[PDB]
Amino acid sequence: YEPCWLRYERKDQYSRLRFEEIVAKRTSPIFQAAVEELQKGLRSMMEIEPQVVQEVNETANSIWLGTLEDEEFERPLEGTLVHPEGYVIRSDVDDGPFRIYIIGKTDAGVLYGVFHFLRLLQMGENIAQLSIIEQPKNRLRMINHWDNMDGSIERGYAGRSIFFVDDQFVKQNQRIKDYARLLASVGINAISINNVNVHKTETKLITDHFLPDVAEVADIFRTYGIKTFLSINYASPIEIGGLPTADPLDPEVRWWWKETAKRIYQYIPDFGGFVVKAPGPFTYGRDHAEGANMLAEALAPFGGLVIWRCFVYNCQQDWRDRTTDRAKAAYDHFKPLDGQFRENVILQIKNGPMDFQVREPVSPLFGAMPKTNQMMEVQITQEYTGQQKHLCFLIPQWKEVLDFDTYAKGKGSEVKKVIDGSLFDYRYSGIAGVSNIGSDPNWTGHTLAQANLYGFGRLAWNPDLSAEEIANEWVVQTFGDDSQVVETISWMLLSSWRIYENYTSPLGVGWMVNPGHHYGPNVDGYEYSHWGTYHYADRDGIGVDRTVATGTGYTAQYFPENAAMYESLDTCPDELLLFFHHVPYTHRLHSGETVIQHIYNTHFEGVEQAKQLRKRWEQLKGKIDEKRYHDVLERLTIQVEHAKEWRDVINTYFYRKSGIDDQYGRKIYR
Amino acid sequence: YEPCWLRYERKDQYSRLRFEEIVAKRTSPIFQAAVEELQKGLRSMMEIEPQVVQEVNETANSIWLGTLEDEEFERPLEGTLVHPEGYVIRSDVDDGPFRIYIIGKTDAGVLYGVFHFLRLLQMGENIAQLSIIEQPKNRLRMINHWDNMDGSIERGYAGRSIFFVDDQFVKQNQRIKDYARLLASVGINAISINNVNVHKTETKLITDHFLPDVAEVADIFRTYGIKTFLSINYASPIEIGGLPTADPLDPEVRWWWKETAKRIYQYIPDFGGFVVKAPGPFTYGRDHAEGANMLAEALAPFGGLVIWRCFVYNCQQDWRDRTTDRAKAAYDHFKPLDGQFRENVILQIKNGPMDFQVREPVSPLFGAMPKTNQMMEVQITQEYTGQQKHLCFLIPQWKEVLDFDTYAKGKGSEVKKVIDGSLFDYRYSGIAGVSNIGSDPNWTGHTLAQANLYGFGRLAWNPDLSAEEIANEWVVQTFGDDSQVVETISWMLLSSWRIYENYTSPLGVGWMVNPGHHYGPNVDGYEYSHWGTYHYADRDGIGVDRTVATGTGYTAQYFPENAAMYESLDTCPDELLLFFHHVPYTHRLHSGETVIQHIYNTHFEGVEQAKQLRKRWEQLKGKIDEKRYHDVLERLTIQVEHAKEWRDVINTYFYRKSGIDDQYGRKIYR
Repeated sequence: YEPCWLRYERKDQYSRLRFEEIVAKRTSPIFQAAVEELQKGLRSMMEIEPQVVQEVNETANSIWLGTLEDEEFERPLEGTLVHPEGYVIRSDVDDGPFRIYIIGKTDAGVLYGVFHFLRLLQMGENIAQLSIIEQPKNRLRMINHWDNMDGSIERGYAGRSIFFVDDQFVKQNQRIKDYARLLASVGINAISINNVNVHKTETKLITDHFLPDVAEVADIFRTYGIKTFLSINYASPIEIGGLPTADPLDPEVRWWWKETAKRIYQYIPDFGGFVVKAPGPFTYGRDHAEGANMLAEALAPFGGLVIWRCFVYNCQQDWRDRTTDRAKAAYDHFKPLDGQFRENVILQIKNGPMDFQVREPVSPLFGAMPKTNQMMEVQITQEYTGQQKHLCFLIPQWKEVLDFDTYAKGKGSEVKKVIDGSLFDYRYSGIAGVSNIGSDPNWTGHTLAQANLYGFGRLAWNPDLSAEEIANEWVVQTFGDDSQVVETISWMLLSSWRIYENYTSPLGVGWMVNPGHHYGPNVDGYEYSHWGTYHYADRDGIGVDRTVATGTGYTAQYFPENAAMYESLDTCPDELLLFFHHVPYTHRLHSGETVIQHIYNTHFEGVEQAKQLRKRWEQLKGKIDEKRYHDVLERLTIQVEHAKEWRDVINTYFYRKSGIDDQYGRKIYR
Repeated sequence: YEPCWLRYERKDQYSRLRFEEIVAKRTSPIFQAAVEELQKGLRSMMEIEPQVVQEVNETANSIWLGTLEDEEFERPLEGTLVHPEGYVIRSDVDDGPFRIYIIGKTDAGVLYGVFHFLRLLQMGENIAQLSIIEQPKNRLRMINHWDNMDGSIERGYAGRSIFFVDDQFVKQNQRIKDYARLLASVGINAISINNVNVHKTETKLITDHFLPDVAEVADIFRTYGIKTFLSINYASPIEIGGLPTADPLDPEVRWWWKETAKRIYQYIPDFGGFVVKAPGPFTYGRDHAEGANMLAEALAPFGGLVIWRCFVYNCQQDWRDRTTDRAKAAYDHFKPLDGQFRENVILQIKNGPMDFQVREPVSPLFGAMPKTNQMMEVQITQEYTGQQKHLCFLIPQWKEVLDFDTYAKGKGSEVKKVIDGSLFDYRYSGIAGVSNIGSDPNWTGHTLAQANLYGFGRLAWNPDLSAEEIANEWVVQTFGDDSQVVETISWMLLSSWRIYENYTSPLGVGWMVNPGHHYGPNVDGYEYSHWGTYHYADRDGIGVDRTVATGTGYTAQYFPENAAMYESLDTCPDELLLFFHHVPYTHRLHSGETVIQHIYNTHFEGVEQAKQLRKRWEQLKGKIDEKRYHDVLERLTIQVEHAKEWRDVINTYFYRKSGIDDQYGRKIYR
């Protein structure tokens, strides 16, 4: 498999460093991982093999690794560190030997500092006078795996599970170690290794039969500062506990979970906790607080956390009833429960109120629960964004969500401030991303999708990083510093999401995908289903009326500033118009386009743009190794051909329904 | 499991017969099966146990079983028998002991005669003066199973396979024997036990590893006059033969199949042959004649037959191209090959040119290949006709197909005359039906679906039987002779197909089903797919233009009389209008309804009719055992609720597209 962004490509003779020793003040597993990474990077890039020592040699050029407590003289900069995972990197200002100090608040801080130092070297930065201080914004920077133990991965487009096979754990762990290195390099500090939809075999991950293996995996992740979590089956008491119910208020059920927690911590002392998708609490007339709190109480004595997913809605909605709105479900179910959740419970909410569509407005829940920890869930695997066949760099979208001002406490109440816990002083909060990896040699199916995993980690560490700099870092580390290569791949990445949205669902209405696998155009795919995902297109217009005045009243879930913006047909942003209003095809957008012509325009032009992505990539031939050049070219060609299908299906569907021809007379099949 | 129509319900004291002996002139396995059936029927119904003897006792009331060669005095009636499976049943005209003679041309004839005699008793017919002669019209009266060896049944809605489980054959064969009795009772004389889509394990049914088991099953069917067939994987030479190709012209491939045939016949001397769905012949640039003839040559020395399915079409068609027509594919691919097929090859063609839709015009291939054996394939399992949740007695539809005059040789060239071989003097021909059975206790999922299997056999024996008499026979044997019960269930059966069509796809255009499982409404489900199943509905009209004048030219595949009827917008029957013409919603049908109002009418009224089916059944409570009463009631309620979904989805889709309201102001959801 590929090293992804940790290539540590050999430098030319004019870009090397002179170091004789690495001073490791600690011998903990995390320090060993940090030292090993430093040795690997310096050897591959610099062709040097500094000796690892435990005390500084005042006359040797060295890289010093330690925590504040290991310092001889604690300087002001590192003295300002408050976050456990924070660190400082600074070059000694003396005129003698060259010394680089990597000072972490804790061991994990040293590890992240080493990765940062190595990132600087891969990017060819001048490290003669460094003065860096970094502290992560989000406490939880997590990855959710949807891997099944039979090897399949739900919504996995990059191969099979690297964790399981034949209802067992894989015997080889070398790839898990390399995966841990990739995650740690971008600051990811938490991971749930199994599908949130817990099946028969997976339910047993919390039993003695599989805990030894879970512990072996946790041991590897622990060395890289990563806490391990398990997704659980709420009905476990029944399925494997032999109890007659799973009711969270049943005494025996409560005790069963306490005993289960105790058992897990005997194998994994620093177990992170449970990720829960939920026989469930409502099966017994209990609410989410009662259901989550029961699990929270079981984990409390051990410091474990309960990550309760808010992806709850009536999966049996009637398309006939336009008064019911799936988009309102999450808020209506959890908002009223604010303040009733135990302190170690974190509500995990998707970026949008529906289901990871190419574009969805921000979930109203963010900013609405001052007394309840919250963390956002984003999807790295491209379920509705191309399935790694189409290129789609998700970082720009995630920044739009993170930078969305909820106005919960007036201007300056961005989503990022909600989930980083600063706005409401949340004890536990952060962000989680659904893994896009698999057994494929390139890990992500589409070589360029590696940028989404890298980018997720970067944003999790600091949401303020620009999409531009994240793309630049990833391209340089993965493909080198040739200015043409960097500018071209960066442009491809930065423009990809808009290009894909252009030829898929219009103006934020979402969906229009084939049911089941969710890949490809099918305008009415779920239009008459019971999933609550409708566009209501007819011969005169299209869109969901989510207004308070005449619609579902969904706009009222936002604070006044945003509620008013979406409520008004005139101020509602074009990009989300059809998610909030039902309008005639002739309605004029802010862009000046009628709604119907906008549909035609973006679909015809989106294909043209996809062809440009391919053309620009082809111009890089000779500057990229043949293997990756062809791997990506193959996918770009697949993208162009499928984009044509998206364009024609959508254009024809709307021509057949609206009867309005393309303004420019471009080809729409009858 | 249920005895279905072979209930042999105990008669009252005033409806019995007096018999002391059963004279069995032969001891062959088929004769033993016939005698055993007679003993079972007479004991259960009459409460008598006649002694089985081999010579007539001139003073005893007896039932005589034998072939012409066993007769002491061959009377004129039986003397006219020419078909091997034919028989005569006649009461002796003497004034002494009562004697019933069941005379068959061959042993199988005696078996079918015994079932006929027993059918007369179940129906309470007066047998004092019988004079019956029966000869089947179709040489092949076959059942195709789509069972997989893992237990699943493709498009199976009546439970799992009764033949396989865990990639093995079931150990218990008692149910197979009872199944054979059911099939033989209605004259079915051939069966293919495995799915036409042959997977990995199933490919091995033609190898020594599974042949012993196949032989055990064949032994059971043989006792009931049923020949056994296997569906084969055309690529077997590669998958299990170790050869580098499956090319029918490759010498080694040809020899491999010859050796395979030889091996099979060593286990099953009377093996029927292969059913083939086809790496295939076209994979090597060979045509269907070359591909089928190679297999035919392998089976020829043993008397085996090759049943070559004509379900061939470009499963990668472009919806954009309205010049290509999937409906024309079968005819265009096989018509030109007429006269190039070996004599033991039979082309199996579906009743329609598409894929078992509720209504399709007759496949043009019937009547178009004078020099090629043909047999029709019908689908008993209700894939697109309700999946045994909705009631749908298929006999009326099959009669419409069988009675369709192709005019191949002028008036009187009905499809039934094509497949019974009389029109073109086919050596081997007939009809095959895709099994609707499964492990469910009632065999068919829907108790009343038992009528479809029964009815298939009756029509296979004699296509001239009316739907009314077939329904009457089935109801009486299955539910008794209460006049209310008979009239009610017969009415339900006879009206079911039209009722289901009423709320599904309109005017013969077909489809409008959910993709994948094919159950339920989804007007645009496959509308933009590559399967060639389109209705082309837009804001102005709907339908496929299959005319020669302006369309695909599909009408030209029929002989002049029918081609002209469909070609003209004015003469084309309403029931198939949208299959042949693209028309405006305002187009006036022969019924006087505009096309759009017809859609609304049949969908609103179809639901009303479904409610009536349920109401009529409820009125029979107390006259049917509680178990079956509730089993059927449960399904009828499921039908009514789903019918409402079909009605509303289709009505709303067309209101949204046409903008034309229901003439009567009935409820159409916006």
